[PDB]
Amino acid sequence: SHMLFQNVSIAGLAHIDAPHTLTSKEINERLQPTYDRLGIKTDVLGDVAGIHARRLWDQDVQASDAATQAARKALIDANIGIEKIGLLINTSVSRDYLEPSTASIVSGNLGVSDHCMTFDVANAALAFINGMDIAARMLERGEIDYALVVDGETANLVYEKTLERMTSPDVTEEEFRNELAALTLGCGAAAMVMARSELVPDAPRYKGGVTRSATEWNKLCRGNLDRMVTDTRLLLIEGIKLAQKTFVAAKQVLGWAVEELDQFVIHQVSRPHTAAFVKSFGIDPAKVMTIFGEHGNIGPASVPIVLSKLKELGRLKKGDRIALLGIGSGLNCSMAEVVW
Amino acid sequence: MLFQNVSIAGLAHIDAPHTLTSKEINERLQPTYDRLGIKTDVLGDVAGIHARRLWDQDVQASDAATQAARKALIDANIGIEKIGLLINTSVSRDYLEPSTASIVSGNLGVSDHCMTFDVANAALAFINGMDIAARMLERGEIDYALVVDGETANLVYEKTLERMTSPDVTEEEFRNELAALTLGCGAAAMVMARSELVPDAPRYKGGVTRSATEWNKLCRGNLDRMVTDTRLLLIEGIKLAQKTFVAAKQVLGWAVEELDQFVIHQVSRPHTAAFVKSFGIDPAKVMTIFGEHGNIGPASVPIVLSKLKELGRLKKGDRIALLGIGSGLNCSMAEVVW
Ligand SMILES: CCCCCCCCCCCCCC(=O)SCCNC(=O)CCNC(=O)[C@H](O)C(C)(C)COP(=O)(O)OP(=O)(O)OC[C@H]1O[C@@H](n2cnc3c(N)ncnc32)[C@H](O)[C@@H]1OP(=O)(O)O
Repeated sequence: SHMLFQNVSIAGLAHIDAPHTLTSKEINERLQPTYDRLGIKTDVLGDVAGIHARRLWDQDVQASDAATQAARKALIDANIGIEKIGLLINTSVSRDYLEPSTASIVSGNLGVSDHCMTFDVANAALAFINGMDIAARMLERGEIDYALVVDGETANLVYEKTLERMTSPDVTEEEFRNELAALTLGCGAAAMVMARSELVPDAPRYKGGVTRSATEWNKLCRGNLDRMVTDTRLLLIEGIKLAQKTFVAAKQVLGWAVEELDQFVIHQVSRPHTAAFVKSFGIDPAKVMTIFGEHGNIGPASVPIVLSKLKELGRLKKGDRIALLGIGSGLNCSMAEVVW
Repeated sequence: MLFQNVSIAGLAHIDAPHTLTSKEINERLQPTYDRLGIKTDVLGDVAGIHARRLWDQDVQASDAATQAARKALIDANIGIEKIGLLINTSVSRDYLEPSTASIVSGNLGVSDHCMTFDVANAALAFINGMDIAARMLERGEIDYALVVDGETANLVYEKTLERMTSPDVTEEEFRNELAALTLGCGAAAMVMARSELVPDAPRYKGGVTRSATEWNKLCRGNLDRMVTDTRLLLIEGIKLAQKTFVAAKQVLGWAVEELDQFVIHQVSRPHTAAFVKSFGIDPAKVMTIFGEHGNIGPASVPIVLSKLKELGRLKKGDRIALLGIGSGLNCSMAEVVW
C-alpha cells in the first residue's frame, strides 16, 4: 500500500475566476513615483516575477462567499445535492473571523444536515491537498459517502493597503522590497466533491502521496489580511532544496519517473521559481500549465483551480497520471497523484 | 468503527500568570454602570466568572502553544524526533500564513518528515484535531502526534474595556460585547500514540459529531473584539448539546450513571447548570474552572482533562466523556477510557 488511498475518487470539481482584472501596468502607474525615487528602472512585476495581471472580487465578497460559489458549482459537477455531504472542510488562507470557522459559514449558506462534520484547515498554499487527505481517510474507511473541500481567497485588502503603504512619501526601500510579493497574489476559488469509488466507478482516483517539511524557515513569508512580508530570494533557494527531498520520497512511495507522468499541477509563486523547479527535476514544460501570468498566486486554491482548468480545457484523458505538487510557506512540500 | 488502537501518551496545560478579577473590572466599568443605571454585577453574580488569567506582554499564541507542547512531550517521555504529526487547534493565531503549527514546530525542532497544519473550529477544534490525528495513527502513517493550543485574550480585554469606558457607549453595545469579558488565556497540548507503543496509557475511542451551522452568526471573534448574542446562543447551544448527547447514548452506549467524569466546554454558570439538569448529571462529576479562568476556548476541555490528570484523581477504567462545543454551531462528544 505504502499508505496510498484505496477507493477514493474525485466526483466533482470546479473553480471560480474573480471578475475584475487588475493589470501590472495599472499597478506600475501608481508605483512609478516610488520606483523613480528608489531608482528602480526594471519592471519587477511584469518582467522579473512574470505577472501581467491578477483578478479581484468586489469589496463585499468574503472568503465564505467565494467558497460557497465554488461549492455550489462543484455539487452540480458531481450531480449531487448538499444532503449527501457528510464532511465539509474549508482550506483557505483568507478567513471571515478567528471564530467561527469559515467552514461553518459556508455550511450554513449551503444548508448541510445536522450530521455534517465541518471545520477549517489552514496551512498556507498546501492546505487544499491536506484537506483532500483528511477527507480521503474518512472516505476510504467508509465513515461518509461524500465530502466537500472548499477554498475562496480574497486579496482585495492586501492590494488596497500595500499600494497605499508603498506609495507613501516615507516608504523605505526595505519595506518596499519586503512587501513587493504581495502584488503577485490573486483572488479566486475552488471546490471538490470527493466520494467512495463504489459510488462513482468512472471518476478519477486520488491516491494521495508524500509530504516533507523545513519548519526552521517559518519566518520567510508572513501574511495577514492587509499585509504580506516575504524573503523571495530565500524562499526560492530553500523551497527548491525541500522539493528535492520530497521528490526522492515521491519516487519511493509513488514510483514516480517524470517522463511517465502526463501532467504536473504545480503551485506557483513566480515565473522564475517555476522555471527553477522544472529545470531541477527535468520536467517537460509542455506538461506544466500556468495561470500565474494572468491570475497571479491564488494561495491554496491554485492547485485545484489549475486542475479544474485542465479538466475544462479537455487536456485530461482517462488513465492520465497527474502529479499535484507544491511548496507552501512553513516551509512544507507535498506531492500527490490522481489517476484520471 | 470506533478507534481501536489510539492512546493518549502525554498531556499538559499552562495557566496564564496574571489574574484580572471581575471586582477589578467592575471598578473600571463603574462610572459606565452609574450612567445607564446598571445595578447588577452580571459577571460575578450571573455568569459566575470571578476572575480570568492574562499573559505577559506580547506572548503569542505560538509561544503559549510551544510552552504546553514541551511539557506534554515530557509527560509522554518522548523527544520531539518521534512526532510525525503536529496540529495546532487554537482560535488565537499569529498570522493567516504560515500555520501557527509551523511556528510551534520550528520552535520545537520537529524533523523534516513531520507533517504540520492548523485546524480552526472555534472551541471544538481540539477534539477535531484529536480525531484527525487518531485516523492517521490507526492507519499506520505515524506513531506519535502532538495536538497543541494556546489562547490569548490580552488584546480583546484591552480593546473591549476601552470601548466600554468610552463616554459614548450605549447599553446595547455593552451587552453584545459582555461575553468577551468571560474569555481567558491558557494553553494545552496532548501527545497521542499507537496503543502498542504505550500499553498503560488511556485509550481514546472517538465519538459522534453533530452540527447546527444555521447559527454561525451568533458569536463572532477576532483578536481585538468579540460580539455575541448571549441569550440565543445559550438556548441553541444547549439544544445541539442535547441532540449530540442523544446520539452519543446510541453509538457509544452511554448512560449517565455509567460515566465517571464529564469534561465539558467551560462557558458559564448558567450554561453549565442548564446542560447538567437536562440529563440529571451529578455536578460533582463536572470539574469547572471558568470561575477563576473564564472561557479558554478550544483549550478548555484538554486543560480540564490535564488538571484532572495532575490531581491524581482518576483510576484505571474510569470512563471519561469529552463534551466539546463551539460557535458554528458544532458539537462533538467522545470517550476516553483511563
Ligand atoms: C457539550 C458542551 C456543554 C457546554 C455547556 C453549554 C454550552 C452552550 C453554549 C454554546 C456556545 C458555543 C461556544 C461558546 O462558548 S461562544 C461564547 C459564549 N459564551 C457566553 O455567552 C458567556 C457570557 N454569557 C453568559 O454567561 C450568560 O449568557 C449571561 C450571564 C450573560 C446571561 O445569563 P442568564 O441566563 O442568567 O441571563 P438572564 O437574562 O436570565 O439575566 C438577566 C440579568 O443578567 C443581565 N444580563 C444578561 N445578559 C447580559 C449581557 N449579554 N450583558 C449584560 N448584562 C446581561 C440582565 O441585564 C439582567 O440583569 P438584572 O435585570 O436582573 O439587572
